Amino acid sequence: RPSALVVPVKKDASTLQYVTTINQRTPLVSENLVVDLGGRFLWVDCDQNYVSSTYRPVRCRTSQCSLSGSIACGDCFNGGCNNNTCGVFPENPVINTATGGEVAEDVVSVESTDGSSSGRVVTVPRFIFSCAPTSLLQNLASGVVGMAGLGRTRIALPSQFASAFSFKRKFAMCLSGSTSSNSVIIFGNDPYTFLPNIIVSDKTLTYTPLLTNPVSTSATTQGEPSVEYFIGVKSIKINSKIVALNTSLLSISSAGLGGTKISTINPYTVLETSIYKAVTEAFIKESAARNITRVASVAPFGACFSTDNILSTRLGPSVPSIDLVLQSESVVWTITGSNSMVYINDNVVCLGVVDGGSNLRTSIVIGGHQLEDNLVQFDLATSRVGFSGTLLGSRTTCANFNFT
Amino acid sequence: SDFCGQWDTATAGDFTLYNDLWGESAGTGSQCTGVDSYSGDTIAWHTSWSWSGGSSSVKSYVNAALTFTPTQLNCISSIPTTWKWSYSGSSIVADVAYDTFLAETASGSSKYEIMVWLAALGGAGPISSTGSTIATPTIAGVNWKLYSGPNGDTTVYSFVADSTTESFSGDLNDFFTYLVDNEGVSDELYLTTLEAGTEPFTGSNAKLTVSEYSISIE
Repeated sequence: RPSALVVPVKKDASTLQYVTTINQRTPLVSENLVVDLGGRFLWVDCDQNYVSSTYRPVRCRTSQCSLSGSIACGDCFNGGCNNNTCGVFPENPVINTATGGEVAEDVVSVESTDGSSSGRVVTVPRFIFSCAPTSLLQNLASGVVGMAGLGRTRIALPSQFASAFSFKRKFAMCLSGSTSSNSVIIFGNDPYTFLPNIIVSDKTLTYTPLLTNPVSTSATTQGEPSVEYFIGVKSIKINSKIVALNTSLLSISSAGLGGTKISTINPYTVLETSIYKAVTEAFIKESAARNITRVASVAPFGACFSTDNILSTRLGPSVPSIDLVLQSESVVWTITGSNSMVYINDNVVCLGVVDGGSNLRTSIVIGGHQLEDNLVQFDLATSRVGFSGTLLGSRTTCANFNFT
Repeated sequence: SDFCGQWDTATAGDFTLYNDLWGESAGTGSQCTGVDSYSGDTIAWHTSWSWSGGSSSVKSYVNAALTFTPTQLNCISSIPTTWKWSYSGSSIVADVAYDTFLAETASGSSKYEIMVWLAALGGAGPISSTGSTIATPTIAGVNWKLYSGPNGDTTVYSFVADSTTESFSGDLNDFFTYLVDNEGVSDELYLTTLEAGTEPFTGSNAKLTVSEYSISIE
């Protein structure tokens, strides 16, 4: 019995998507998969190059078909139909699309962990996942065959492993900016150790409630909630000074508009025009206040700046920090420059927050770059999010796990 | 005889010398460290490196660290220190600092980090709330600039020299005593770590030659 599990992740350079690797099929093959933190399941391309002797269709009106979230039953191919075939709707969120999909079981194998190094390989003989057509791989990192869903369902990696191996329904995940080395996600229990000697545990992380959006943004089920991860930002501070925003937008409504969610599909943090204006203006305002000047706006970014008085620090460049103040005034997701800024070249630094129009379903969406080098723990059982802060502050990185 | 591994180490007298390339994943390049001379509470060494990429991200913290027992500030009479070094190489962005840590137990994770920067080269700078000095003290025969900032659940206090100090000598305890008297650090806290090292970001054909370094706890 393993206490936990560890998969590698790595940043694809073209797309800025986070890519992970599990083992699937008999004989085992290594599958690259795009990480979708919000996703509802593992779905893999099931074309003629999917050869396995341990694949099984999941039948409708079976225990495993209810678990999947399958609302319908049965299939009509073309030239006739099939009675009950456990159809679902695998989603590519990069291209806002959903094709139809058939639930199935096959062998999945990953590495176990004691939380400090790579353990012996362990296996889920009948791991439940979704087939999909090659077309749902549109605009996904080269080499990948599907998408790793980490959302809040029974059959998505974290709860399905949790269930398979009988450990706590939780996973930490530590994204990196490197296309170079391996980052990691760790399914199961704490404490996570990052070389040389940096221990991260539930005693160490900051905890905010994990909130449930009662209506789904995931807009493909009637009166079915979002399986995504939203947290409760009360205000934004830019170096001790509250930015003037509509605080009503921060709160999730009756219809499921507004609020803050975390995602791994968005490489930079999407800000609604109202919040975007205020955050950007104030960030510029304060940056000039320590003699950091504005330069041309490089794509895809709003604000960009000279590296002339930009001092290098351990925590990034010497720019004001953005503090997202959560449920209390003493609980804050701090964002230093390593998490806010993005080097274009030697001489220009841009702010890594993009504008997302108006009438977007969610007011704030925390993105990949702002997640990079933070240990972020999702506890589904007790409905909370714990976070480490910039791991650079302790002189480690998300790429310092002893992975093999 | 040197070492070039990410976690390669060396023990010499009172010290452990650390290559500690913790941010090598943030950039492209090389770093090699080695002992030149040691005896007891004194050491000599060098780290040659070239790093490019990640102009924001620290690639390593090559440091010599003293081996001692966690000790309360109110028991420390003096921490005598001598440091002489030289840096060759082009486009060097890096610092050279004493680096220490204060906990409330002789074991618990740290509450204060206190640094004394003998050099800030090519853009290097300390953690800061405002970006401005909180004091400009004169301590141990050097005019310093003091900054302060949050790091997780740790206040970081950094004393930076007004100009690059290739030769330094004095009582490092003074820096603690000053913080205890002027910034409300508890004299009861344990000193857990004492490290003198260099953190580079980017540069070419660099070499930090530490010609002598010596530190003690009395």
